[PDB]
Amino acid sequence: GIPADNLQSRAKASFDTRVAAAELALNRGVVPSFANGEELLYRNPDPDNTDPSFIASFTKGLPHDDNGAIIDPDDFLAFVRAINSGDEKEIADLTLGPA
Amino acid sequence: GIPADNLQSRAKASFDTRVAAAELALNRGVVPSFANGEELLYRNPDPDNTDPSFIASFTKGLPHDDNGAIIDPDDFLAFVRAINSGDEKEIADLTLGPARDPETGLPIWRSDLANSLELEVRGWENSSAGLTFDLEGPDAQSIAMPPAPVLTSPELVAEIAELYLMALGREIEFSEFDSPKNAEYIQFAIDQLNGLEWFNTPAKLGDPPAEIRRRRGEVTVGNLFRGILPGSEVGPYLSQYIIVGSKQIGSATVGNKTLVSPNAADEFDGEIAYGSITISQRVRIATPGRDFMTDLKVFLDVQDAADFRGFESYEPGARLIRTIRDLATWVHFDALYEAYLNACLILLANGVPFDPNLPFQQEDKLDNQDVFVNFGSAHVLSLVTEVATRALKAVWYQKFNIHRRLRPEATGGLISVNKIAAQKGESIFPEVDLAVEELGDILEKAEISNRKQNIADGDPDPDPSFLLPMAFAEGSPFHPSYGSGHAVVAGACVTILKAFFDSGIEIDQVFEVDKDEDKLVKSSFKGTLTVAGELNKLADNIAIGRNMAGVHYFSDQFESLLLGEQVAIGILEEQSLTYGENFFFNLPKFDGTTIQI
Amino acid sequence: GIPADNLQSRAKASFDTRVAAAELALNRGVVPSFANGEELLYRNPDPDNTDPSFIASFTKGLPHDDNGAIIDPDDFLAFVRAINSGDEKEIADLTLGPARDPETGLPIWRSDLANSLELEVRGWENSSAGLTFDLEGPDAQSIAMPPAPVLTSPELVAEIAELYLMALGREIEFSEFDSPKNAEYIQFAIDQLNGLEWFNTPAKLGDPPAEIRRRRGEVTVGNLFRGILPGSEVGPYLSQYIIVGSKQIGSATVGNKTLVSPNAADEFDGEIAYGSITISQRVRIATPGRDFMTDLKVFLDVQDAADFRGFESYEPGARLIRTIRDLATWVHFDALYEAYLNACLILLANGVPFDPNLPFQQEDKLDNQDVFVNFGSAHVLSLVTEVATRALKAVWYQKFNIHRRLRPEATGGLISVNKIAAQKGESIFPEVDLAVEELGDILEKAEISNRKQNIADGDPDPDPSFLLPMAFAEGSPFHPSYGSGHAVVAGACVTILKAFFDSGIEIDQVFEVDKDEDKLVKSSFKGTLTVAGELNKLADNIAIGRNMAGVHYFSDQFESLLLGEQVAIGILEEQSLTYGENFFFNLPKFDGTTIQI
Amino acid sequence: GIPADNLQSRAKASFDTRVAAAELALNRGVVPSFANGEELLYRNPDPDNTDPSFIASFTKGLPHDDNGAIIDPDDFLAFVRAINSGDEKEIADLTLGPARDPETGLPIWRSDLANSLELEVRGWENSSAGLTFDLEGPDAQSIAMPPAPVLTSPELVAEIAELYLMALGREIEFSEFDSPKNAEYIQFAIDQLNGLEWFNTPAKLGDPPAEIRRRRGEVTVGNLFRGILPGSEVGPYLSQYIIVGSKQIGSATVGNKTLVSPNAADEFDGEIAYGSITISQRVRIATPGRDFMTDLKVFLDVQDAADFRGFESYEPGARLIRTIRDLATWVHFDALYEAYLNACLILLANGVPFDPNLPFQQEDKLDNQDVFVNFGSAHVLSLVTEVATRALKAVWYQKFNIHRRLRPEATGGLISVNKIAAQKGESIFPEVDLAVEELGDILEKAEISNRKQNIADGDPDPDPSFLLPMAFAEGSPFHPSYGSGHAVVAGACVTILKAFFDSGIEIDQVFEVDKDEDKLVKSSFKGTLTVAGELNKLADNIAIGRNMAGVHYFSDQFESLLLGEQVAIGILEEQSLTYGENFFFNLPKFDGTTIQI
Amino acid sequence: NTPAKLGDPPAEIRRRRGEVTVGNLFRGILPGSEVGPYLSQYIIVGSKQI
Ligand SMILES: [Br-]
Ligand SMILES: [Br-]
Ligand SMILES: [Br-]
Ligand SMILES: [Br-]
Ligand SMILES: [Br-]
Ligand SMILES: [Br-]
Ligand SMILES: [Br-]
Ligand SMILES: [Br-]
Ligand SMILES: [Br-]
Ligand SMILES: [Br-]
Ligand SMILES: [Br-]
Ligand SMILES: [Br-]
Ligand SMILES: [Br-]
Ligand SMILES: [Br-]
Ligand SMILES: [Ca+2]
Ligand SMILES: [Ca+2]
Ligand SMILES: [Ca+2]
Ligand code: NA
Ligand code: NA
Ligand code: NA
Ligand code: NA
Ligand code: NA
Repeated sequence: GIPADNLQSRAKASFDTRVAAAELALNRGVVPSFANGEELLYRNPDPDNTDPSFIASFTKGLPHDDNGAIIDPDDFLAFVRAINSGDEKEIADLTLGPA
Repeated sequence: GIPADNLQSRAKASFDTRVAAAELALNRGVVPSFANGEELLYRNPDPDNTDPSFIASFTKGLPHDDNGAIIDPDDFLAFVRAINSGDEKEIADLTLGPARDPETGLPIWRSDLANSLELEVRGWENSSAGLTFDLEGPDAQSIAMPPAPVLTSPELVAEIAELYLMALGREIEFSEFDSPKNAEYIQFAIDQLNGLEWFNTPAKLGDPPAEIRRRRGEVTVGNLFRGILPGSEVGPYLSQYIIVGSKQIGSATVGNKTLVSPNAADEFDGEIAYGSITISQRVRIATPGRDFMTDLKVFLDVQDAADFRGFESYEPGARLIRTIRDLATWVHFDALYEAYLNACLILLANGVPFDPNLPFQQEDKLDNQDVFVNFGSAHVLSLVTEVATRALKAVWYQKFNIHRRLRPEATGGLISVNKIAAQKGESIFPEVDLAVEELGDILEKAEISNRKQNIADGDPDPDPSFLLPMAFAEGSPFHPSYGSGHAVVAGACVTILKAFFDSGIEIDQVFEVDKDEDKLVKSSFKGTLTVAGELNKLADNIAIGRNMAGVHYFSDQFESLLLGEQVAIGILEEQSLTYGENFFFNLPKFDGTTIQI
Repeated sequence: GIPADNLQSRAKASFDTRVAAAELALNRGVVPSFANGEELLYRNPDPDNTDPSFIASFTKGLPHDDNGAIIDPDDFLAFVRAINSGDEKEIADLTLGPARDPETGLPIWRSDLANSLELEVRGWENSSAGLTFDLEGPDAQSIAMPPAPVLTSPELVAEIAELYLMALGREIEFSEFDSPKNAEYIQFAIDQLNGLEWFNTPAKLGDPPAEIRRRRGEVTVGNLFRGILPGSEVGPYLSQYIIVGSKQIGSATVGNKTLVSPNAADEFDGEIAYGSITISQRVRIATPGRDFMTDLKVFLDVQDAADFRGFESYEPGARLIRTIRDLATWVHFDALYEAYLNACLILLANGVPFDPNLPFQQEDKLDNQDVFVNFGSAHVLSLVTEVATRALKAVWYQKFNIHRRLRPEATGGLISVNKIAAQKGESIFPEVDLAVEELGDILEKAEISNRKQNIADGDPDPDPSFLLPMAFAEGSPFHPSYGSGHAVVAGACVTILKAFFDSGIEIDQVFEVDKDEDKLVKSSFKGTLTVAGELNKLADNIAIGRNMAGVHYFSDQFESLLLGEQVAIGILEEQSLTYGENFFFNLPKFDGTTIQI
Repeated sequence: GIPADNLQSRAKASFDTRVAAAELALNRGVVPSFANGEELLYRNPDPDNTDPSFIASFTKGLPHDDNGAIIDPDDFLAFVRAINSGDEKEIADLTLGPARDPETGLPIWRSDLANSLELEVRGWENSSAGLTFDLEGPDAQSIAMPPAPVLTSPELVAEIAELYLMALGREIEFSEFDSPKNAEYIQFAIDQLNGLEWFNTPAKLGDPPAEIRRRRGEVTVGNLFRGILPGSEVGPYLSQYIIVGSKQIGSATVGNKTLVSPNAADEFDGEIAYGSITISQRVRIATPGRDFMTDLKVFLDVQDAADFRGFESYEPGARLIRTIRDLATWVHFDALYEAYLNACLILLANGVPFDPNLPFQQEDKLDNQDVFVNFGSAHVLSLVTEVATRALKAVWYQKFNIHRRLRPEATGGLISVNKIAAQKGESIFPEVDLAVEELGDILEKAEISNRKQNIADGDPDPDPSFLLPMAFAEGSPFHPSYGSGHAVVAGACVTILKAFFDSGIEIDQVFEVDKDEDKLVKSSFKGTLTVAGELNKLADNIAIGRNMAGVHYFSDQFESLLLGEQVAIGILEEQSLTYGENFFFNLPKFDGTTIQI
Repeated sequence: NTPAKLGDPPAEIRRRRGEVTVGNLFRGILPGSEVGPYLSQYIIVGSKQI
């Protein structure tokens, strides 16, 4: 018999087209993103303090000291957790602005 | 063990999200689309000829006889085959334009004008776009528009009457609908329409539900030439979003301080703040009183694909939309979603709140979160524009693959040829006998108007012509009448905006264009308009603008608006699967109900 | 309806999680591994012979001729087949060791020493472990090490020169690299290496990227015999984690009260608190100046599988690592992940914080949660150890199934045989002509050193020998050179520790071993070291320790470190699917970039 | 055609292997876990109060009243909700610690000591680790521990009696259990336990099978304070692997020659050869006779989360485990799998053969293959450590999500409060009336002991206290009693070692700690010990060490050992799919049967 | 004033800039940006009109 394709319904063709596009995107694979290493490199200069300073990270909105360094490293660490979660309550629980 | 979900890779979650949206679309199911039965109904009148005539189908581009009927039924049957196939070679094999000279290859036109301009043919605009799939939203073919009115129906007589009255009223200023100087013509229009069964008699039980929904009642100065979307019939004819400018850069509230733009007055002189630059609402001015396709030979050449695009003249300058013709000019060249993007820019500049059921809309001291890419300006700017092509594919399927309804110019051609023949005691195109019989007074006015045009165009003693005068030299675009690209995009785009903004916000000050000068004036309207009402009115303005140009009928526009609303709703529903936040869009639909998506 | 997820049984969620991790690993794809082309390049010099010689391949255990070339190429070809099959019978059918005595059944060795001990053969160590699958992490065969340096390359000449200089420098104390008494030898080493193209000329555009990454420049006292991981070249040679002890039980802060261990000083005398017991950093002391396999007959016996394991002598007692030889002793017997478990125990005892991007790392008054099984001490103690065998399977695949690179002792054997033959006007092993030509000054020192050793071993007038002296009586383990088990495990384990701890924490006080006594002293280093830097340096210490013993080349170690880092990263990525918490590991990689997993 | 298998890519084979292991785990099915019914049984005694009291549940950290009962039942109900959810915000929203001062935020403690130290709170240790999945082994929730003993049961009376006798015997030396100087106390302990129904009456048909398996009979000096794993009741109390050192580097057989380490005597003085360095078996010495939480206010502060960790004092130096207290100190700080890794290192150093059913265990002249990454030292070193966290997740699910059994200190608190109230003719905590009634003689000794402690701690005339004296200042860890992290890891790790080694090997020389000096002496034991028996005894030593500290009951330990054995067996079974070789592990189980995996 | 060196990250090599001139001052490096006037025609010119 002569090799052939078959028709299907328009609705199934539309579905299959959308899946085929999703499959094309999936089959591209993914690549990691690497940061420049500063976030945990730079440290609070206080000798009795084991915290990063986050001075080279975006911390606009978190409360800063008179030098422009964030006051509480937990504020930035919580901001990072909220970034990765997206949860609205978690976002609303962050510290924004000064006293 | 405690019931649980499992994580998977981000890439698999993205894939599964996309498949889930496709599955959602598939599981809506599909509906058929039914045509009105005219395509094989009307037959060649010659006794020895069996063939359909296709006189009520869009055949612009196929070669026509001296009466406006296609010469060879195979040309239309081949066109329909090409529409359903989409194959480029098959399209290129069609017959387009009139007979060509064998030696030179030139198309030989009927009109001295078309021959003297050495016009070539123009071709169909994406005659198979209705085959194209899309990565989002309802597939073009999954949804339907109902059968178009038939040429013998009260609805069509009413529609074509309305279009002739719009054509003959093109120099009327919106702000002067109720003025003494226009009373004779305005009352004539109102009385003529009120004399027609469609408007003066209600639908009856058992009529098609689509007819019941779109049927209009008593014509008044307040509803003359208006649409029927909720909001369009309240307040001034033109939406605020097509005449007003916006708040300008430099006007702001900063804490407890109010700053005022040095350019603040521009808001009330039709300037939209467009980023840091501006859009002017003032439209180019087509030559008053100049209409087209009023001569039968020129008309037939246009029906035979003569490319008259770009032939209009204009007066210098620009003005806020003033006359019916100006709204026709506006919709001749508007860039797709232009009206709605412009409304969106006004709403954004004016600080109109987004829909409060979206996330993060509270003061930032409460939610710690402002909006931009999702649920803010960038999001609505992309969404309002992206729906347009999805809506177009759906209406293209209705236009070409289902209904193939003739454009109003072609109906006017049948009417003119019929009436001219009847005056010599001959019956041609009896399909439009009812329209000819009922619209005598209007057609007499068109005859006088056309004679003046034909004289102006250089014919000192023209043959009588009852053609529908066109605002555009080329008449309609090169695609069928039902539905409309403009109206489907209007329906989709204003659906997006009503959902995205808090569209129950009331408008503070209502303007109209001044009767005497090219400026805005405070309206005397006493009442409240809302953002949603003015967006619906904007959609009706763009859609009816096409009717005022002579290129669509009322039913094309209304049914297209509903189709676009469906497309936008389906896109919002499928996109709902892509977000992690807890929210929905509140959408007030054209039917007065609300859907939460 | 509102989009949703559904629950399923815990058992199905566990299954689906494991499959999702397998799918993540599969979807990484795989890469090929390319060998350097030597295996079929070098040919038996016999004119009437169409066989490869396999002289640059690991053939330890197969019977060799008096020059160190295998006698029968089929023995190696069968070994390769058995490596790829893994079948136990096929392995047992291989030829291992030399001809045996009919009466006693014992191997007949070349050396009086091996015969007098009646040594038996030792066999290959899991020659098919590279076929083994694993329930977690990248499959052994999915990743690659690049082609090894070839015997004719500037890179190899540089590597083998370095190993001879390390062997001849085994009695130099780390603390005295810059001391006047060592200046003649240290400057000789530096000048000899700076005289070699690899170190004195940069890579050129178009060279393999792996060569560009691992190529070294000017040799200095500050970088002599060091690795190139970031951190290894700053501060003292030895990582703090291989010489310092830890805080001891009884030192603690309880609210505002400080308690001090009665044995607090043990921290500064090399005692790690290991639970409530201790680990001593003091290493057993191999007899100074005694090296092995400096006689050709003993060398060939070892190449023919003679089992000299356990033959070394030691001085009484133990000391903090003092000499180059002591670091070789350290890596002769270390238990797998030992160095890194010990570092982890120091970090835990000293209270170094965990990575702050893990959950629950705040004061408990804020988060109500302390850490142990997840994100605390128990978690890191299992993770640092479990990665080791996954890393070993990957490097075993490279060692046996891909590259089969000869160990440094075998390269030293080719050099010695070549040079001895050349002195009699014969060419043997021209493949190493460049090394012989360029390393004359070093080889002259080795010749003198070997004569002294051979005399000490009881030969009053030994033949000249230019063999690379081995720190271990048996020389290398019974598996190929490229890569290294020690270095791959180092790479995987320090990757875990840098990710799990806050490895940006700075070291407060830096120590070194005293020049005069077996004790720690404060370093004169002026600068800042970090936990990550000192963990990288620890990895480089264990890896280069193998080189200083004579059993690996620089490239084996560096490329193995990179392979181990990939194995640990993959395990962390796959394990990320098993947790419900919102967190990630921040990992500073060997290339200076950070990955968040 | 001949039936056949087909090859597929390596990557697909790896994927399919991992899925097959997940399928194997899934197809084992799951079992439910049943609690003992106490959680909603015991009610608030106040007549006008309906609520459960939760007095028999772990509530350490929640605020307690002056009797040790939680103040607000919602605090425990919320804790249970957070345990089952794992959400970090929900955990951080719990109530932890006592009421805080509104102005300063300080927790206000009951005890002058806690206030003077300015102690803060400590939080629960991974209260939702029982939700975590794992890439290998039985899922945490797939397996079960049986209901814990109830406070009114003969079993619990016996358990708590035993713990008080251990506490009061903390200064007894293991080597002097049968010494005249200890006869009065040892005979008191034996007679007191033999006076209790649990020990003096057998189980009866129809009792739960778990009770039948773990029930103990007549107490003797030979079984006093011992476990019941096979091997634990034969020979000296302490496993050889927690007191002996190992063969040292330099002791070796090389062909026909025996070499002797210059450090050989270190084997018999508690030094394990740890690679080329050493571990000392000598434990830090907690201050003799100093116990904790003997004062009710300090006890309640600890129940209210006061962080006393690190408060102990120590004598200088270290010694081989000598007294009951020393075993408690050993298990206070041991690093996870420490005991078992140390046993593994002894077995490796001593050359104990691997299980002979593994591949390649013959002399290499026969099999041409030595072992390392698979079936050799590196393999067992990773396997013994990796099982620990998988076992912990399983026991954490039992601890927090299922049973939430109160720790022994809390039972001692109920007993003390009850007895004090009964002396004033009031009934408080009648749930422990049986224990109070039966353990009078023991409680009188505790009262005297506690008064001396309370005087030493600075209270010149303390209130009577019958609290269970704790070896640790903070008492138990911040997680429930049933099961035990130490015991589950012991069960998993010794299961691995018994399977991996030839654990029927008999021990040649048996040692104990000398009665007079800190040294080993040859035991007088006449009989044979095996590696398996001494590994089981090691597990029982670590597990009972926790009981001797006051932080677990007998049933917690035994049931945890069984749970760990299941986890290790499941990991071995799933890993069996990853190898190409023909072999199995022979595992002698705790029940005396053998499984071949 | 110094070029990238062999072994530098490829992303650095691609985006590294050389000698500054009036012709490239404050410009980007997309192809086309460094030829002709600073501002694109599309941000200053109008279009053909109706
Ligand atoms: Br369909
Ligand atoms: Br694809
Ligand atoms: Br992914
Ligand atoms: Br669906
Ligand atoms: Br359109
Ligand atoms: Br809807
Ligand atoms: Br289940
Ligand atoms: Br994946
Ligand atoms: Br290794
Ligand atoms: Br990576
Ligand atoms: Br593959
Ligand atoms: Br199965
Ligand atoms: Br534990
Ligand atoms: Br079993
Ligand atoms: Ca907001
Ligand atoms: Ca915490
Ligand atoms: Ca063997
Ligand atoms: Na705007
Ligand atoms: Na609305
Ligand atoms: Na770090
Ligand atoms: Na050992
Ligand atoms: Na056994």
